[PDB]
Amino acid sequence: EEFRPEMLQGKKVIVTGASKGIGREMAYHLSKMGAHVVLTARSEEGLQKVVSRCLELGAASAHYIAGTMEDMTFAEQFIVKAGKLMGGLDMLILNHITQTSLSLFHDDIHSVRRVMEVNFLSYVVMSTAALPMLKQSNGSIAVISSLAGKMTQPMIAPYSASKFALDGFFSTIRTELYITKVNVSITLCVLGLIDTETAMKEISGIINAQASPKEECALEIIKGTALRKSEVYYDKSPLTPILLGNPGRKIMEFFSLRYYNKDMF
Amino acid sequence: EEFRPEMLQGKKVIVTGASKGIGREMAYHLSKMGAHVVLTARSEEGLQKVVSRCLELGAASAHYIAGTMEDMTFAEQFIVKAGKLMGGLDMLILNHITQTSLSLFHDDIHSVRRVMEVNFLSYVVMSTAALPMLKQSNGSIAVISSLAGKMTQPMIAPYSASKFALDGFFSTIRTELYITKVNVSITLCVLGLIDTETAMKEISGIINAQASPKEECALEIIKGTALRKSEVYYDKSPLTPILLGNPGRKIMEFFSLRYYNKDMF
Ligand SMILES: NC(=O)c1ccc[n+]([C@@H]2O[C@H](COP(=O)([O-])OP(=O)(O)OC[C@H]3O[C@@H](n4cnc5c(N)ncnc54)[C@H](OP(=O)(O)O)[C@@H]3O)[C@@H](O)[C@H]2O)c1
Ligand SMILES: NC(=O)c1ccc[n+]([C@@H]2O[C@H](COP(=O)([O-])OP(=O)(O)OC[C@H]3O[C@@H](n4cnc5c(N)ncnc54)[C@H](OP(=O)(O)O)[C@@H]3O)[C@@H](O)[C@H]2O)c1
Ligand SMILES: O=C(C[C@]1(c2ccccc2)[C@H]2C[C@H]3C[C@@H]1C[C@@H](C2)[C@@H]3O)N1CC(O)C1
Ligand SMILES: O=C(C[C@]1(c2ccccc2)[C@H]2C[C@H]3C[C@@H]1C[C@@H](C2)[C@@H]3O)N1CC(O)C1
Repeated sequence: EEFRPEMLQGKKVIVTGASKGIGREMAYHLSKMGAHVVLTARSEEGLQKVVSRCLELGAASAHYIAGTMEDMTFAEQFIVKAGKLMGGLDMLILNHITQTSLSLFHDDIHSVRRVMEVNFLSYVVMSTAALPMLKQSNGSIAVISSLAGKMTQPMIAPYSASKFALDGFFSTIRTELYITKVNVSITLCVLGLIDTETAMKEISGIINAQASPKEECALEIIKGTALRKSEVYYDKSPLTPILLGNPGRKIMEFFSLRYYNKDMF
Repeated sequence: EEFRPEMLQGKKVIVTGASKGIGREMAYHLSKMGAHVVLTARSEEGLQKVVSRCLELGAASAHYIAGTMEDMTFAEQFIVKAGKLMGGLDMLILNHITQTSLSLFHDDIHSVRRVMEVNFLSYVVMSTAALPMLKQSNGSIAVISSLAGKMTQPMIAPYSASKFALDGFFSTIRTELYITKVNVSITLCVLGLIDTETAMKEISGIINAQASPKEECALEIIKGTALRKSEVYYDKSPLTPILLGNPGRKIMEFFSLRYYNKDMF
């Protein structure tokens, strides 16, 4: 199937980490598509600014809920308030991440605990809290990851862990949903370097690599999620999907089901 | 290069989850090899029994420290007491896991936090706490994972997440160690279905597949770790390493280093 921006006309969509970066570019894109949007981040001020440009762009409705995804209760509550506000949920975009600086891992157990709580746990809390509305609407989940969630690079050990943890968790859910004949899709978005101000500031004096436009990235995420693709690759190199694709895993995963007692699902 | 049991004669080795299963079989194997051993699990009684058979088998010294790896302070303290007790550390075997039952994921969030703390966080705490002794001894770390830490299967979503999180974290550490010319090796052990009573009980009425011997598994883990192999695959099928090997990732990981400022190391 080929994408049409009409696929998101009047659809109820949640976007995390929407104050800046890819989250913001996705909000703007959904707006132009005529969708109902609910945004989140910590900065109330930041959210207000994008929520204003959202309606200005063509959003069917635009609202925001400020808060920290470090707090699991907020993550669960944000989903319910947003579900009420839009009268259901069609697409859930899981984008937010806690601050990460590129440094060779020395210690800081609490930094690693924060990373897994924000980057990983909140995503499971939020997806669990959203799954009934998504079940009704036969909707989707966009799980934002990176190349570092499919492969290893130095100076991002806790970050890689959180992104790998998502792959394990959500790919399992995706299979479970499929085998229990539930039409809710899970789209894992594997991204390369994106030209967001935050990344550029963080790689300055460490990584040489060329970034990709945040506008084209955001659109590709929405496109793939709506087109109900299991995984979406967006990087400067055209070999990234061939190299990171893991067909062997796909084969292995398929035959695993053969050993299961069919009564289980 | 080929393995010789003399490679572990007089070596100071830590084993987690040593009261039963693969942990226990590894303790016994190290004992027969003439190594100094320190074991852990929650059951004081269980540990005593294996620590007795350990000396009886030929262990250079055998000690135990009971406790829950759910407690991050214990995890770091266990490593220091054990380091004192053996007068250093050569090999650190990270084996323990919190209880997991095969069920399609619903809403047990506190159980996911539990799985991530035990199965993943304690491993990072313990490896961080052990790394200086390992740096001095030019030693190794054995990170016990499964096929489910390289690929996806239904009914083990939080478990897969924790095992994928280890892959991301430790493979990063391995690269960091290598680039900073530190001779401490990280061996990720990817295992298939093993003859442990615990596994056998958990798959009953869900998975009908052939298990592998816990004795040959444990030995293969010690063998690979000592031979300083990056990853060790142990499963009934001989195609499991070709299928789960991910050469594309290996390629990608190498070229990533090209974009880094070498002086940062
Ligand atoms: N940028 C890249 O080059 C790149 C590359 C590959 C993959 N990715 C993935 O793309 C996604 C988006 O990245 P980005 O470039 O948009 O990054 P970004 O500019 O740093 O955006 C992060 C967003 O999350 C919010 N946030 C941060 N901490 C939070 C917390 N504690 N609770 C709630 N919200 C929080 C931020 O707002 P507040 O600070 O106001 O809270 C912001 O809106 C991430 O999942 C990232 O892993 C990015
Ligand atoms: N068995 C298989 O078929 C299989 C297959 C693939 C991979 N693996 C991997 O192999 C490793 C060993 O598995 P196994 O078969 O030996 O399992 P097992 O028989 O269940 O052993 C688990 C061990 O961890 C200890 N433990 C459990 N909860 C703990 C906690 N809260 N704090 C500290 N220690 C705790 C247990 O002792 P206490 O209960 O007394 O605390 C026991 O000694 C695991 O990492 C597993 O992922 C196993
Ligand atoms: O995931 C990202 C982008 C980031 C990064 C940038 C270079 C190297 C590792 C991580 C940026 C810096 C940190 C970690 C992570 C996420 C964001 C932006 C965070 O601020 N990449 C690019 C690579 O291909 C996968
Ligand atoms: O990791 C394991 C063994 C276990 C399992 C058993 C079948 C399916 C999934 C998980 C056993 C049951 C649970 C989860 C996990 C670890 C142990 C033993 C735990 O008690 N496998 C075998 C597969 O190839 C990877």
